[PDB]
Amino acid sequence: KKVVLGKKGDTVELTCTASQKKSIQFHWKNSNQIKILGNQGSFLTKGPSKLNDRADSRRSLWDQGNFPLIIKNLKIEDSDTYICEVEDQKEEVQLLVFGLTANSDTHLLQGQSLTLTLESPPGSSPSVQCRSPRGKNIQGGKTLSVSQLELQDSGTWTCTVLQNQKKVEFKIDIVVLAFQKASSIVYKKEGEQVEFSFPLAFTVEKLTGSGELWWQAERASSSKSWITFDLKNKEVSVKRVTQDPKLQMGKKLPLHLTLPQALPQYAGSGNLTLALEAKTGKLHQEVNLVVMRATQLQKNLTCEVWGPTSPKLMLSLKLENKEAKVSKREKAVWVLNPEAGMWQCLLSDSGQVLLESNIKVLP
Repeated sequence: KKVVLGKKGDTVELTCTASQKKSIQFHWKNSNQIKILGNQGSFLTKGPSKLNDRADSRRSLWDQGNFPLIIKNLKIEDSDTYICEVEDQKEEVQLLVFGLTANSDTHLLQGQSLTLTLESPPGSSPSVQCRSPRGKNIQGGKTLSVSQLELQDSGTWTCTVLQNQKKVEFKIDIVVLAFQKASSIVYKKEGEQVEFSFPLAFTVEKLTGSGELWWQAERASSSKSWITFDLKNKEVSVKRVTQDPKLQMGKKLPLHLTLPQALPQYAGSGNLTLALEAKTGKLHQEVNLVVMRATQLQKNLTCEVWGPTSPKLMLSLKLENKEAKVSKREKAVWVLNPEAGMWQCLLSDSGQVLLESNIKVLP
């Protein structure tokens, strides 16, 4: 018969009319033959039933035949078969409520799984299809949880509680705190003042964040090298540490790990780990720096590219004028005996030029 679904604490309207359309007697009673609410002229009445003061009918709509049932603050335990005994007939209506919920709530950072358990009348079965704000029609049973949340899954989902040829949608909000880049990479040359940048997505919240960047300098296993920073709103500040090079950091939220001069030993990988809270987690985003050094020994020259280079790349040295004075696949090529010209050292891969460092020859 009439199988209408509802949401916890939400409300729902049970229909009930009939022909004759005039203000006539009617009475809503549940399968327990208890009278939810009834009438006696304009005077609307209710019953001893647990539903009591949360049930209501529209007296205005009464004149037009409806003897509607409005249940406010939906108690899960409202799931029953109500009957609207109108003028010589009975309307059977089963109202099955539901309640989609995530327990892992407040301040979700990356990865930290999301769980969606469901409430339902003891004896009926739901199915949940949680459509994401972006893609993935993730679905499950009386429970379905999202694995490790990745940025783009931030927003407003739309899980659907299917039950019967009826279905009830649910709007749960899930925002993933977290970076807008995986492996940032900067190609510079012995000297060029290096800059780095890793952005987020605004947010507020109380006492919330600090971490640090770790670096694996090439060859210089001399690790434990780092810089530590504490953040609060659009305020950032180095906790302490740095040392080694003169890395400067900003006072402003859009973080700029600055490297005064791109000296050769400052090449390698790095992980910038961020970790805030309310209900913590720790973000990560990769960092890498390469350096090129074009320098003529004496009357003879050489150039070299340090850092994270690919075994796919090439290096080349030519005097610009003419073609390849020396082409190769490595990080320390040499060109003995150069001729006058403003020479260009070239680092690439496939074709598009990566690193370019100019230098002249004398005689």
